[PDB]
Amino acid sequence: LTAHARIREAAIEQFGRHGFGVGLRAIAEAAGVSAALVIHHFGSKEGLRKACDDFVAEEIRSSKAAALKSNDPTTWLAQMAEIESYAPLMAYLVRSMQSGGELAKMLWQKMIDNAEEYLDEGVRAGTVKPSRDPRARARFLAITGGGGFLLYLQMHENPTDLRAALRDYAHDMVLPSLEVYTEGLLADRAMYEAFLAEAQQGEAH
Amino acid sequence: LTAHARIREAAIEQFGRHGFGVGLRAIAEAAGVSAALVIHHFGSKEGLRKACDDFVAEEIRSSKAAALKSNDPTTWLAQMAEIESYAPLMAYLVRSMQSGGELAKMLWQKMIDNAEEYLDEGVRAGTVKPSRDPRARARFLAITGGGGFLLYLQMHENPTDLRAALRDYAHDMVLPSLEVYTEGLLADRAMYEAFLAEAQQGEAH
Repeated sequence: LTAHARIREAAIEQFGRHGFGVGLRAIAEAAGVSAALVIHHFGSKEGLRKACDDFVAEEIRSSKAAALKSNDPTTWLAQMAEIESYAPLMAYLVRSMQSGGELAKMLWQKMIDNAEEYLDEGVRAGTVKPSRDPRARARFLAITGGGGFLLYLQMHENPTDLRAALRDYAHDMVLPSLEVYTEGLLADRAMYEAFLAEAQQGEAH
Repeated sequence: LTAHARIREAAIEQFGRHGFGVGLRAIAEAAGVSAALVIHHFGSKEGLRKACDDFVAEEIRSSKAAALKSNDPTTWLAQMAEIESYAPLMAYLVRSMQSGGELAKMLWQKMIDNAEEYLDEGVRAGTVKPSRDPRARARFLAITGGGGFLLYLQMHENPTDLRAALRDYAHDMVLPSLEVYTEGLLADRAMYEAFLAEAQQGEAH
């Protein structure tokens, strides 16, 4: 019960730090239990990777949806306090794209589905504007939002002190994002109108 | 004169397709000239990489600034027609982050500076809203915008048919981006206000 979780916590730290070829012996050890107990809980190395994948998607879906269902900003500020505590996750999350094995591709797909889900939750709660194509919107925001942070750390000073990186992202990125996501960027619907027209005619014939 | 350019064109295609360990012999050959002529124009393999870096930054700065200085949308639609023609560039551009040698880090930094420059140009032209921190805004938009597309191709069906990928990005991404950049995303300045306050007090003491 707490046993499942301690093992899962451990694997995320190990897959984060040392990658996937890491020792299940080290995993059991970090966890502080037998290698056998680990196999009973997760079946294979694969079964453990997915159990970590699944969990990562859920920890951020539950975190985003929380921030989006409340129009109480103190829950956001509080949330941004603990930003450094997501380092163990993110670490794992980056190994996933690097080790871009289809097990990884199946994750971003689930995270995308999770983005649609909670953006809609927030639309319903009134924190986020409704969209003309929420599915597309979710996709766009996940690719850029996520691919954004990925790029942020490759170019960071210390690409492994995820705690630092996350702090520096919060400093660097939070404010201008909120600006663009609250005010927009373009000055009029000029270009939006244009492209829409080019596509509604494209749909017509 | 056209000689400099034909060599530079060739290196971009070769560094794009086969990476940086590629043969300067192959470069000269693709270009259709002697290996010696190539060395006269570019000095070293390094001097040629920077001459390609420089050029890539400029081809998109001149392309973005063009779209931003005009409030004529036909120049955008026309620009999005030729989207597949940027494949040779982008290809090179992705090798750059992969081969994340500091020669690459010095490029994203220049591209960022170029983003500030032409976002401001567009602010001046009235196509883009002024910002509270244009520098931060430029950064954010470049990290996400670029890191976005990078992520887009890793997860694409055929991560090497850059012509296809660019077509699919235009299809997938263009419309929801314009939506978010024209309408914004958040429903009120609630969260913007909150964070600003948390930072203007932080600046105070």
